[PDB]
Amino acid sequence: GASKLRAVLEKLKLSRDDISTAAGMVKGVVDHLLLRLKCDSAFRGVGLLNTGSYYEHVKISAPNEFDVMFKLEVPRIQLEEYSNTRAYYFVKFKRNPKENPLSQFLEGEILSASKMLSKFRKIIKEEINDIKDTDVIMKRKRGGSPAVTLLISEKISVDITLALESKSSWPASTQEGLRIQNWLSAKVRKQLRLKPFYLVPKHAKEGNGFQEETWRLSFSHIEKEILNNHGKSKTCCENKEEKCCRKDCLKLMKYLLEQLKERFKDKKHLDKFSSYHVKTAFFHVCTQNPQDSQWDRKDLGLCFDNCVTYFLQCLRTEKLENYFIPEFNLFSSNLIDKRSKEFLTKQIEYERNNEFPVFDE
Ligand SMILES: CCCc1cc(=O)n2nc(NCc3cc(-c4ccncc4)ccc3Cl)nc2[nH]1
Ligand SMILES: [Zn+2]
Repeated sequence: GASKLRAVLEKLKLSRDDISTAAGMVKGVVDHLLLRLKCDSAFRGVGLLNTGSYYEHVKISAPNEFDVMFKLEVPRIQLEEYSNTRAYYFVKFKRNPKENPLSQFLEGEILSASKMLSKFRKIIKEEINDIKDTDVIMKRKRGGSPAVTLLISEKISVDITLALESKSSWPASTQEGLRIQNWLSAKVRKQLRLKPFYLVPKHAKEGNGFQEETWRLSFSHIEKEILNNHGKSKTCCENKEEKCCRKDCLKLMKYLLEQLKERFKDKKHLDKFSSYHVKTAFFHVCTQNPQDSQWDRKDLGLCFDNCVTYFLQCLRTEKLENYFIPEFNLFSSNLIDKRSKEFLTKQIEYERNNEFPVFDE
């Protein structure tokens, strides 16, 4: 229970404090790459997404695996939804009397993620080789991923993702999403929806089996802003008497899935689940339990159980709405077959019934 879950959280804290030297190395490589990329005519306006914060850790049990997002603003973007999939869009340009450098990535009237990533990757590979103050290598592209992956010092890996930034209003598919009014208030929802949105290249293994040049909506800056300002109280987690366990529960949900994917990495059944699914379910639980008193630190075990049982319910009913785009069902059988969700249900039920053996040291 709570005492065991606390021990888990404490062990993961230890490894995070150690990797600050690794973060220093990552930041040094990323800053060199941005300086070089900004010299290119097509990537002139590239920059860090979450400029203050280099890097996230997608995988909490892999402290030496870093994730960084670059953003590239494209003004006057014209988006064309793909086959009413709600999440995937062709990117087109508006009126064309002025041509600009990004047109070198056009395929017809459509902005090609392939072409853009090819030049992106080529510049990084060149510049990585021209670095000599630290040993960094570029890893070969895996069949699906659009990310550029660097390996630093034999054990630090960095996934770099290039996102397009649009400063216009969010696409209409988001209009009924981000249902935070009863938790964080309607005016915070309005404020958040005034920020830009992002488009990222999709995986090859992602989508309808074609290699169409569609882009996927991305709201990772919104996820980050909410987690850093997450209470109903404006002073949640800013004093002794207002320490909640929201972030802890999310960490534990991520770690649960990571451990189970590892325990079963021989089989194929868990390959389609990722932190994305656990994060989505967590945010729904925050919507469902908006009071800070529902997240008291003393109740860590009960709050974590709440997150687990909600996730189990989503698996069993095969319904998990995207937090921003409610019509997109992460758990549709078009995306994950029923037997895979049934298998994960079985494993999470086993863990819950046995006080989570997959956690203990
Ligand atoms: C705060 C809740 C978690 C969250 C963070 C975030 O950054 N985003 N970004 C979107 N964009 C919409 C979208 C994304 C994907 C997707 C497919 C594959 N790998 C990732 C994402 C599939 C369908 C849809 Cl509709 N959703 C989210 N949720
Ligand atoms: Zn808090």
